[PDB]
Amino acid sequence: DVSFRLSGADPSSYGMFIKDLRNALPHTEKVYNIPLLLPSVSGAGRYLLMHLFNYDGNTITVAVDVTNVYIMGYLALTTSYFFNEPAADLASQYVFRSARRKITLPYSGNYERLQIAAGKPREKIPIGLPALDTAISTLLHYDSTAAAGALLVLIQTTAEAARFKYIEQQIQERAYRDEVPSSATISLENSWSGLSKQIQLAQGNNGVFRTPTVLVDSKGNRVQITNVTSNVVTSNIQLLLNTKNI
Ligand SMILES: *[C@@H]1O[C@H](CO)[C@@H](O)[C@H](O)[C@H]1NC(C)=O
Repeated sequence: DVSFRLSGADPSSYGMFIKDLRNALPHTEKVYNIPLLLPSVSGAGRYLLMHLFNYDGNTITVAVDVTNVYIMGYLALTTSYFFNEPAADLASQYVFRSARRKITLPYSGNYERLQIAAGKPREKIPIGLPALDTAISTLLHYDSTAAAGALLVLIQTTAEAARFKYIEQQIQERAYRDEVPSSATISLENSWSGLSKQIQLAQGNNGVFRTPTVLVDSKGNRVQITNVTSNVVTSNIQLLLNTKNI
């Protein structure tokens, strides 16, 4: 599966990791040239395992649902941790079975619940490769409040980077220094579902969205995406959540 080593990591090798990750997610069709994620999968095949090594070489393995790129849990040494979610729970039936013990975090994994558990919105959580290296370290040794914050960083530096090229780029700019995410980045992260959907709906509407998706650009300006010619569709978005999951 996909490995990433923070020791010696530079924008080039991170880009290689994000590409491996995108390439590990299965799809049969493409919609306007963007890989479409499957409606569902059955078995251990529904999950991808990422090996993340922090600067010092200590590792966690993270489980990602390959149909929506959600993190469902992770393994840290002999302990597995999963979110307080039916899906997450179901996932524990296929990975990290050889874990000595299994812990279930008090909270579910949506960005909103994790933000509460962490005690802060992600508009204030610095992300980047250094932050990812810290996140990894934080999850090795249990603390659930710390973990909520580290997961928000991990999700943004992996799942969200995979889904959007602009975000993978933001993280590359923060390869040797963390910075909180731009509003644009937040807007994007929040618009994945809608965008994935509106892009799929335009196949029978001449490339025009039933409903326009509102974002903020790389400077605080609210803009509307009405059709697939926009750069967010042509250049930015790299994966589509199958509408059979929206
Ligand atoms: C399509 O998108 C372009 C570029 O974003 C925009 O300028 C144009 O007005 C849109 N066309 C329609 C018919 O919505």
